[PDB]
Amino acid sequence: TVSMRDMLKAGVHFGHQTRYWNPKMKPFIFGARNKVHIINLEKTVPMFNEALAELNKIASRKGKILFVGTKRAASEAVKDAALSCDQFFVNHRWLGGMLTNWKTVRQSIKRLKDLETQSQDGTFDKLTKKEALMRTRELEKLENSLGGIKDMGGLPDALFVIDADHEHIAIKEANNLGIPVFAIVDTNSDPDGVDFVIPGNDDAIRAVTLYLGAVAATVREGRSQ
Amino acid sequence: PVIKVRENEPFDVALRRFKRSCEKAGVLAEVRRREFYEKPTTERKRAKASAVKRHAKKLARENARRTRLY
Amino acid sequence: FCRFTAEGVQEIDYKDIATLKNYITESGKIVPSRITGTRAKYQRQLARAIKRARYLSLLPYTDRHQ
Amino acid sequence: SMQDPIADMLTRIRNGQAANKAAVTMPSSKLKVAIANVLKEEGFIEDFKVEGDTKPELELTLKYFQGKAVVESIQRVSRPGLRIYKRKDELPKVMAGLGIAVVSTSKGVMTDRAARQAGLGGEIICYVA
Amino acid sequence: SLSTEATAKIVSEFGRDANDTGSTEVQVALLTAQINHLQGHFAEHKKDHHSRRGLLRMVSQRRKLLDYLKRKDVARYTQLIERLGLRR
Amino acid sequence: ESFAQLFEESLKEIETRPGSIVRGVVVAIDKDVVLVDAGLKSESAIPAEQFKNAQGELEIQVGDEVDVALDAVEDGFGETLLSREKAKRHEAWITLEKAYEDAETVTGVINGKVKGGFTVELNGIRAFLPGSLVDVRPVRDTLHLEGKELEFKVIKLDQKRNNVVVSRRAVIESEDPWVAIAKRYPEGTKLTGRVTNLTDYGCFVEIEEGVEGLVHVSEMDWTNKNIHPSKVVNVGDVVEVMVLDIDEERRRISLGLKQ
Amino acid sequence: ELQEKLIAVNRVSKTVKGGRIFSFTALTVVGDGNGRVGFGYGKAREVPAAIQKAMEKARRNMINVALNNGTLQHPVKGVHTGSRVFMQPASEGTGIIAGGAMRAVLEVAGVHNVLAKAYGSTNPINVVRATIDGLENMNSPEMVAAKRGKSVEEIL
RNA sequence: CGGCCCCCUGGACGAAGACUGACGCUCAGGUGCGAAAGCGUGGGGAGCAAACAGGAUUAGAUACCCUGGUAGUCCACGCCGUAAACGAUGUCGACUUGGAGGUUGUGCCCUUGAGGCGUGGCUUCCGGAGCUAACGCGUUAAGUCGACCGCCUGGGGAGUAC
Repeated sequence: TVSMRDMLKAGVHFGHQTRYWNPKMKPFIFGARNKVHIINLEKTVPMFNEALAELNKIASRKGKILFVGTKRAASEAVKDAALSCDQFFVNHRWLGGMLTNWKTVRQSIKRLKDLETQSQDGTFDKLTKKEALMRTRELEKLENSLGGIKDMGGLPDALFVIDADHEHIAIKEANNLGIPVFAIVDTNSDPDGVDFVIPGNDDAIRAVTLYLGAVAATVREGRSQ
Repeated sequence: PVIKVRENEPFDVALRRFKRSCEKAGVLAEVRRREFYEKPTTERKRAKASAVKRHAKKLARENARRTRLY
Repeated sequence: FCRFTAEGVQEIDYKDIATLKNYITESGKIVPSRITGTRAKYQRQLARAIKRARYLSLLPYTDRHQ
Repeated sequence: SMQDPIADMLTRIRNGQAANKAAVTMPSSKLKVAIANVLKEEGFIEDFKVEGDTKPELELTLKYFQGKAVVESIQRVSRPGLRIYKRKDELPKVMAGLGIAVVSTSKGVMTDRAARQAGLGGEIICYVA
Repeated sequence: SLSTEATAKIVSEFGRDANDTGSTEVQVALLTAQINHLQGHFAEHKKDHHSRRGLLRMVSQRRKLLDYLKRKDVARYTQLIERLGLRR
Repeated sequence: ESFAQLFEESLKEIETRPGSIVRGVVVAIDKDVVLVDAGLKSESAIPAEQFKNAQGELEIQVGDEVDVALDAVEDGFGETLLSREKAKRHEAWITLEKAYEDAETVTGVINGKVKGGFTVELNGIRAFLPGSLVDVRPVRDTLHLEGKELEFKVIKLDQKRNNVVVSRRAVIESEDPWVAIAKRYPEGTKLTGRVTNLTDYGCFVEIEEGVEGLVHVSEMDWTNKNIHPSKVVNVGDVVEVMVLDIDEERRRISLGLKQ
Repeated sequence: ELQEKLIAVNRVSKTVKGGRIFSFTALTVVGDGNGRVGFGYGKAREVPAAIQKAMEKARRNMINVALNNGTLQHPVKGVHTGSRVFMQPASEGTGIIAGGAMRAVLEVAGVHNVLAKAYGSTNPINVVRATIDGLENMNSPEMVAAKRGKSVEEIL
């Protein structure tokens, strides 16, 4: 679906510097221009397409997708992507054992929900100023952490990831439980934990956005189906 | 560290210059080193140990730096 | 940033006193290869040259001596 | 010094399997070639290809099923230090028949089962599983 | 070490082709000459142990070569040992 | 296919290493960080201070194109050296243009000599030149109306280390660093030098054709010890510095900044 | 349907400012009497709790083992840390000839007939692990055929 | 093994070619080299310094500290044959992901510049798979193998007695 030219324009073909590479990414690498590794778009594209297809399929059976990206450059974008296809996301720091330790995190989620309710639906007001402030702070904290996953209910049936090396904890968790992983994997990253590897530039913003958008579209399509 | 006071130069300035020169020479340090006999082994050990320390400072710390403190 | 690599000299000359004088201290000492940035191979040669000069009283062993 | 070429070859093969190498090249020898052929027949490698005139290079092409390697184990048995010769009744069964034992007999190098069928034993080269 | 000219001369004499140089016999001759040369040195310098190691090694090599020659071709070996005056 | 191989050598052909090809489009602005994309592996974290012109406020919105620089790749994550140096090459080209007709004409206005040559400033940048260059004769711009308008006629340039002394008024008129290290020597010759890296004891301003200066921590200001040089000056900025000391032997020119 | 055997329970200590804090480790193993086996190692201040924890652990992260009838498919070695273990398939009637922790794992796995020696260390936790490894690695005839690009009759 | 110079001299590495044609690897006994101290004979003796002497310190101080100070350290020729003689890791060969250096060659390239792209030798650090009781080792293995040798079999008694 996503063309090669577009990818090139975005800056998918660019990778990291040669000294920071992983030799498990040697198949997906093409060459090294100006001492910086170039990802092979001929090998990338089909894989990407396959991944997209898989995602679509998942969506079709009413699968829950989780969008992970805690880089802070593409935190805004990932959330947007998630919301477009009304799916869940973790745009700020992944809580260690979010999925493996769901049952504890489910309590946190509940608490957050309660807080939200108190804030909005109650309309009681009349609260001690320090206490109120504290409550507000707590709410903020919760929202930041678990805003995207509050309506997830259980565990997701697939896990889309913007960087494998950065979100290794998440990936690891997904492997322990057996959730399918769809990781964007730059040359420095490790592809071994990832099920459906996508060789591409995690760092560049435009590229990331592109990666998101197609995925979102596919999810939407699946839903429609 | 031979020095000559320039025409219309302050005393203090001259002194400072002299001190600087001395520092550059590493004369005091040298003297300190030759106060007592260092066994060859000891000398070796210090040199290697120092080198190791330097290496540690350079690389490990750099690695640490990549990650933010707060 | 070595001089001798750029010049492309085959061997450093003890007679070439001026050149040597750039690599010797105000106190007479030979200057480290960290500071000058001389290449290792050349540095040794330079040192040797300096030593030779000192033997021939072309360069001084030290500032104080007389 | 190089003392056991077959052993070396085996080792190379093992390393290839470990490291997920597609093909493994080495200096060719007749015995080695025979061994390779046997392996191919028994289905532990994809294909072997000798190439060269003066100093020819045997190139095996290793096999991988469902990610992992095919040659699970591969040991020399006879070795220059200590030779092993078996009579047709004393011929082994590698992995209770699931693996193979390359055995050099008077009628050429063959798998243990083949040797048994023939009705002859010999020098036991290697177990492969 | 052995001077170039001397080496060349040695090669020419013992070597069949004179371009050959690597002939066993030639090699032996070369070794032998070197050994002879070093004898003088070592008479003078008895404590030069490091140098003597090299000499020893050379001698060993020569011996090995001789042995090799013997098994291969006896007559040639005999001739060689007549020429050089090697007791064995 | 070989579509991609050919596309790779094509994209090699349509970029170069320095800040030469004005290619990065400014794709997000936020104070205090600009960011472009010149067809590199990542986006630059640009300062705002490489892009405000001569009075302090920004000049370029979204889509605008300046080249940056290169030859340094990956400090962890990111891509460039700053585009402002880019600009230096353009300045060099204009200075070079003189050679063609033996006269580069702009405006040069030089009020005074930090180190023996009036300072001339062209557009945003200000440069320092040797003392003769400011005036054609012995006219001296001290009697001229302050920060006067002429041009610059070049008197002297040092060709390696970048010091250019230029000719105000009089329109009618028309190994290597260390042997002869006596030019900026004599006691206090002021220099204009860009700082490079501040090593918590130092600042490392070093400009004059392959040398190293320190301005370590003791002067820097008029407080001694509590100063921490990163707070007090900058990173990458051309400043007031002069020599105070040269050892041509243990190459330590020890500059100062309290002057 | 699942059978679960607590192999060992061991008291372990942690020294603190006051004195010694004691705790209990429970090593259990569970299986369905067919291929599926899983050991669990649980820890708690009281024994029963620890045991429960171990059981819970066991029940998740199980592992499948190809069993030719009541016995193994071929002799198999398994190692882990000190404990190196040999186990050999055996004729119907012979029973589980194996010692200690090793026996328990076998029993749950639904091997009925084995000849099994534990060389090296016999530290229950390690030895059970070793046994598990051995079981896991053990390939079937069908599997081998699949691997090699042959039929089952070609392999025999 | 360390100032500089000369004379005699051993090894290593690279570059191409040319030649020899398995001549190789390992090695019980055997032979040699083997820090420091130590011994013998003859020289030498500045500094340093076992022993020794005095002064302190101390409950004592046959030590640490101070002031002196002789063997010895230095040279010649002999002997001794041991050291945490350590990488606590036998030698030789083959094979198995990477990164950052150092040093010393060498091929090409507009050396347009201190550079660019390789290719050899030796070497420091980090780390992957794998290995390991763990610590760690990790293409210079403690990984995967082969050849030969050396050595271990609870602590003490004892590397002692005869």
